[PDB]
Amino acid sequence: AVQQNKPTRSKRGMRRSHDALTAVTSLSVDKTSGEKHLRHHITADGYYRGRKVIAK
Amino acid sequence: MIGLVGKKVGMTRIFTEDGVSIPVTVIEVEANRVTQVKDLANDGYRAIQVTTGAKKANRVTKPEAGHFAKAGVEAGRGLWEFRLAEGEEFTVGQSISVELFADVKKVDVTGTSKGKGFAGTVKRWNFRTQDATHGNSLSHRVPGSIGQNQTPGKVFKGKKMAGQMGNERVTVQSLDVVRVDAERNLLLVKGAVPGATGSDLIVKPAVKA
Amino acid sequence: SNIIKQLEQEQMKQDVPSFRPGDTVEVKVWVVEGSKKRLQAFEGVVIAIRNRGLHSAFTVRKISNGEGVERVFQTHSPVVDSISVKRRGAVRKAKLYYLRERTGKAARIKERLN
Amino acid sequence: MIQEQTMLNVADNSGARRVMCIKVLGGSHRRYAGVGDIIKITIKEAIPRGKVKKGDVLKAVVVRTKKGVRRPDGSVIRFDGNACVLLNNNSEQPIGTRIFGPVTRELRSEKFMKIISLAPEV
Amino acid sequence: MRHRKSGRQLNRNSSHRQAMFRNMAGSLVRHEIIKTTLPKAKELRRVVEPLITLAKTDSVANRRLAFARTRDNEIVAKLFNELGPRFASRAGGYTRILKCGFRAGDNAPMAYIELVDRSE
Amino acid sequence: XTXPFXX
RNA sequence: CGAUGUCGGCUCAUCACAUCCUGGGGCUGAAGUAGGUCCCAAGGGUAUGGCUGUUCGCCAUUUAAAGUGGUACGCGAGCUGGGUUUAGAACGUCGUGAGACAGUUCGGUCCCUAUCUGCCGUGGGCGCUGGAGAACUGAGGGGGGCUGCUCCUAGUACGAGAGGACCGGAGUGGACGCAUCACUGGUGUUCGGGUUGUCAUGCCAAUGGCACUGCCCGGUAGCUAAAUGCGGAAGAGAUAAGUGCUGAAAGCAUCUAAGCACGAAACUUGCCCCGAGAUGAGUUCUCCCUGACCCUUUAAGGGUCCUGAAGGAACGUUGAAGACGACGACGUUGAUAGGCCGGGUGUGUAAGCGCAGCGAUGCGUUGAGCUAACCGGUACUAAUGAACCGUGAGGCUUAACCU
RNA sequence: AAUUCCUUGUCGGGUAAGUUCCGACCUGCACGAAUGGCGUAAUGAUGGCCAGGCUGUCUCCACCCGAGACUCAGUGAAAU
RNA sequence: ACACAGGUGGUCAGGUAGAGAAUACCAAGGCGCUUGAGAGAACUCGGGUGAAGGAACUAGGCAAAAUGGUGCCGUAACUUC
RNA sequence: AGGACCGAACCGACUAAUGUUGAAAAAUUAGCGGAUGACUUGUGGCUGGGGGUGAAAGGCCAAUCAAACCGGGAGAUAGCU
Ligand SMILES: [Mg+2]
Ligand SMILES: [Mg+2]
Ligand SMILES: [Mg+2]
Ligand SMILES: [Mg+2]
Ligand SMILES: [Mg+2]
Ligand SMILES: [Mg+2]
Ligand SMILES: [Mg+2]
Ligand SMILES: [Mg+2]
Ligand SMILES: [Mg+2]
Ligand SMILES: [Mg+2]
Ligand SMILES: [Mg+2]
Ligand SMILES: [Mg+2]
Ligand SMILES: [Mg+2]
Ligand SMILES: [Mg+2]
Ligand SMILES: [Mg+2]
Ligand SMILES: [Mg+2]
Ligand SMILES: [Mg+2]
Ligand SMILES: [Mg+2]
Ligand SMILES: [Mg+2]
Ligand SMILES: [Mg+2]
Ligand SMILES: [Mg+2]
Ligand SMILES: [Mg+2]
Ligand SMILES: [Mg+2]
Ligand SMILES: [Mg+2]
Ligand SMILES: [Mg+2]
Ligand SMILES: [Mg+2]
Ligand SMILES: [Mg+2]
Ligand SMILES: [Mg+2]
Ligand SMILES: [Mg+2]
Ligand SMILES: [Mg+2]
Ligand SMILES: [Mg+2]
Ligand SMILES: [Mg+2]
Ligand SMILES: [Mg+2]
Ligand SMILES: [Mg+2]
Ligand SMILES: [Mg+2]
Ligand SMILES: [Mg+2]
Ligand SMILES: [Mg+2]
Ligand SMILES: [Mg+2]
Ligand SMILES: [Mg+2]
Ligand SMILES: [Mg+2]
Ligand SMILES: [Mg+2]
Ligand SMILES: [Mg+2]
Ligand SMILES: [Mg+2]
Ligand SMILES: [Mg+2]
Ligand SMILES: [Mg+2]
Ligand SMILES: [Mg+2]
Ligand SMILES: [Mg+2]
Ligand SMILES: [Mg+2]
Ligand SMILES: [Mg+2]
Ligand SMILES: [Mg+2]
Ligand SMILES: [Mg+2]
Ligand SMILES: [Mg+2]
Repeated sequence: AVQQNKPTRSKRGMRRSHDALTAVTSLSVDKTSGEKHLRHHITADGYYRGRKVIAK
Repeated sequence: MIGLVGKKVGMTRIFTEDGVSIPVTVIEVEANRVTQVKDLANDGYRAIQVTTGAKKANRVTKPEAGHFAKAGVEAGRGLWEFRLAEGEEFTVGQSISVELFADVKKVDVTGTSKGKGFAGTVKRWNFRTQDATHGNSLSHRVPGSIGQNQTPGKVFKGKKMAGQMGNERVTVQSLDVVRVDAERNLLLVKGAVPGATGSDLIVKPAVKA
Repeated sequence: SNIIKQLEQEQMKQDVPSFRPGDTVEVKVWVVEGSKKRLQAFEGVVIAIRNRGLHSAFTVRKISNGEGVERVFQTHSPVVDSISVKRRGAVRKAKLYYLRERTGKAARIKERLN
Repeated sequence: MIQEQTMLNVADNSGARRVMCIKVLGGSHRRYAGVGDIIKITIKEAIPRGKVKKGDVLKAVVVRTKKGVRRPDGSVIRFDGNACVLLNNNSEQPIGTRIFGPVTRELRSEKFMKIISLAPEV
Repeated sequence: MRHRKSGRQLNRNSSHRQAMFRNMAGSLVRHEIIKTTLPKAKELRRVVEPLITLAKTDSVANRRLAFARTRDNEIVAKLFNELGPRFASRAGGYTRILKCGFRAGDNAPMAYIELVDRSE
Repeated sequence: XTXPFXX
């Protein structure tokens, strides 16, 4: 099954009406190191909720 | 008359003196509490609205809490209405126990049927299956043809097709009330009722004779 | 479920004697013979026990006039007046479904005795 | 749970030995006979000087099945094989005169009282 | 269709799962902390904790069993000798997960899973 | 050329 | 004719009614039972097999009935490919022959990832005039609508007798539909056990890997039908054919012209589901927001500063919710998930040790050991205050109250 | 009848029922003797027919283990 | 045409089990096949199990299921023996 | 002894499903026939286009064949589109 007419550029546009990404708004900052990090995730230097977890 | 809101506990059985096993659904019916009356003057129809159970205060909202507060009953897991019937009369804050049913004899029991997800034609509509064998190519559970030819030249609305099945409102009519025990918040009705254990049920006295 | 336990065990028998698959039991069952209620005996080998509280049940197999008759009792039905152990059987297996494929002589199971 | 093509043993001195069910009477599209229902059979095997010969086509009540019978309390009576008792077409009612093997009380059925009155067990 | 079913299938067949988690409970135990996808990490807790639990009672049976699962004596040595008596008095939750972002090469949700004291 | 398309 | 593929089958259907069954009715050469014929009626229902490619037909056996038609002789981007069916081959028949048959026979490639319409599901957006959370009313829409048999009445009415009812009531079935997992069962590659071959963990003992889960015996939770519960209705309204009352036109007669009584599974209701995007955007209850400044073509104007509630949503733990979204639960003032404790359940007496035996193996400790998704508990682990979105009292007109 | 139009010929057998099968008849539309006639043990991925076992072929479908389908990331077509 | 599930002659032949160069498991040796991560819908593909029934399927038992070894005993018509 | 039997290699290609913008311009999987013979295979040679070769299908002669491919006559001719 293939199209009988070439869809319109407008239609392409409408089909993509919903693929905008959503930026996060959910970063937080570790109280004890001040690195940004997703909520509920650890930081790059391995801090989580202030205590230094991990250590690598 | 009015009906109560309960919870589906599970099924078991009551063995009877003369060796019958009655299969029963065990429905919890905590006191229903009237959260609002409605009348002609104010609403254009008479009915009680009721709550039951309890709700984590943190998860009660400002609006909800307002509305509850007014009737002076504590929050409950939800609200449900029952159409009053010329004669029936209640007052805000009134408490209704399962003993409402200490007779009736049969009840209609509404719940939300277990959710099967995206059902295909066979399961959802009892569509009878094509050959497993004898040449059939990729077409065993598939739904067959869905129309005629140019005439319609379309598919008719209401066509039995595959889609969500389950997880919708279902009433089951005229089940024998088996037991009513308010001290224990029990309603035993004979037979299985809609919805998985745990979910809400609406028991109204059966409408059919 | 805590309620349902309450409902179920207040309906359970507190005297079901002991028996295990292999044992030969005689179940005495109430029945209406025409115009008469009356106890009636069913005796055979316990080939299976379904252990579930009020819903507990057992399948008793017996060879009546030439072929098998299995009947699954519901241990707590009033219909079941009494259960009795005529002979303690020695097997190892919870479900004795294989005795079906055995006739007369192969069917026999060692006595437990102990 | 007998249906078309199902083979059954005979439970009487009718002379029939193996009958095949060619019809489940009692309802349009009705698919199974059991408990104590009335099927229509042909005869695939009969003894040499019986009251029915092979090839004969009449009816028969079913009196024993592997699927068995439930009871008001939940329990089940199962049988190792499927058995019926021949009846004659324009009368139902049993051709044989003796009955073999156990039968179940479901046969209380007025017209099958004979069958219970004969017949060893239950 | 899943209703009330436990157990993640990790796009694997039964044996393979079993293999892998055997190979991974051992890892976690040895190193006391490892990094893995968040899904696996969460399953791992189901395999690895009851080994610990088992180990809180030293007997021959229990070691052999802990060898049946795991099949590595170094590891069944550590449970029992170190780990069991470490968690002697704590009722489960021997393990802990720390979500830690996203795998470059495929964007898989990663996490650390660790014994609750490490020190190592 | 051999009956149905295209046997 | 720069391609509109086909008989039958399978699957799925949808209309017509010249109606097969069920319902109502007139006549009958209708005693009853059972028929015949016509009128009304399309709500629902309306067979499996033997043979043949068949449709059909015949035959067997059911059934209340096995309706007749339309829909590209409905339905091949849905399947099938037996019929038809190119190329191989053969018989008969024709032809000197190549060959041919609208004769027969054996064999013989069925592609297409769905843009649009349509359809089934499920979301995102905005709107409904300040914003919000709920519970609703119910315009509209959809579903459903079948029927056997037995018993009573009554062996009565009727009938010479055989036989055998109407009206009404009571049961219990067939087929169909929905729900459910309590029971009976299926499955249960996540539970337990037995066992073959081989490799390994040094060996023994004990285990593990691989061989379809190696092959098997069982089986929890869940899912599920064959399992067990419930349904079709009664009632009401207006009618069809039809039966009539009163009654003229037409001194009589006349169901009709005025007026009045009845009358069916059809219709409108009553039952179940959806349902205010019902833009004609409805009702009710509750909740939240009470700063100023500048500019322009000065108007429902544009901007800035401060503000940022109700609520939404986010993140995490998740669910008998689920393709994804969505919906529901829970986030320490906590049982949401995992673990952990106890119980249950399943399997069916582990290991080790001891005793017996030459040994295989038995017995004791022992209904042992192990035991998933189960029940009852338990903060051990993970569910961090926060962020974002949404604002800051809400147009004009008239009316009614009101100062 | 690989041959028979009429034709599912007729009769018999098998089946509850058999336009096929087998045995028969002869009215051979339109068999026939190396364009070989009729038989024929064995052989056959050869055509037709019956039966035992066997079974999810089917009544009528359920559950389960896996690869796709679905979701996230990377790459990235097609016919029209 | 491709780092293509195709095609391509000869030589070598370990252990256990086995008749075997079949087959299963191994040794030496060589590999996990150049997108992965999750989900656990329909439907498709490829497998396992299935109550009662048992060819009722269908043009047709198509496809499945079933049979399956060794040694003894023992095997009908018919036959060119 | 045997164009002998069963069965791997090897040769083949009866059934089905898959695939059908394939992993593949004919295959994959499960089943299947031959398998000391008119067997099967490597290397090289010979036969050439109205010609070859053919246990005969109009088969095969470089993804083709009721007359190969290449270049030429050549802008064959086309009352057709
Ligand atoms: Mg669900
Ligand atoms: Mg079918
Ligand atoms: Mg195909
Ligand atoms: Mg297929
Ligand atoms: Mg769970
Ligand atoms: Mg994947
Ligand atoms: Mg065109
Ligand atoms: Mg076209
Ligand atoms: Mg009409
Ligand atoms: Mg006429
Ligand atoms: Mg057509
Ligand atoms: Mg096609
Ligand atoms: Mg043909
Ligand atoms: Mg498609
Ligand atoms: Mg189960
Ligand atoms: Mg050993
Ligand atoms: Mg291995
Ligand atoms: Mg394996
Ligand atoms: Mg008059
Ligand atoms: Mg509603
Ligand atoms: Mg436990
Ligand atoms: Mg719990
Ligand atoms: Mg302001
Ligand atoms: Mg003949
Ligand atoms: Mg037949
Ligand atoms: Mg000739
Ligand atoms: Mg001559
Ligand atoms: Mg010849
Ligand atoms: Mg040959
Ligand atoms: Mg799957
Ligand atoms: Mg992608
Ligand atoms: Mg590669
Ligand atoms: Mg290659
Ligand atoms: Mg090999
Ligand atoms: Mg890899
Ligand atoms: Mg199987
Ligand atoms: Mg079965
Ligand atoms: Mg069986
Ligand atoms: Mg059989
Ligand atoms: Mg048929
Ligand atoms: Mg047939
Ligand atoms: Mg086959
Ligand atoms: Mg097979
Ligand atoms: Mg040979
Ligand atoms: Mg092959
Ligand atoms: Mg061979
Ligand atoms: Mg050569
Ligand atoms: Mg070629
Ligand atoms: Mg030429
Ligand atoms: Mg040329
Ligand atoms: Mg020239
Ligand atoms: Mg030219």
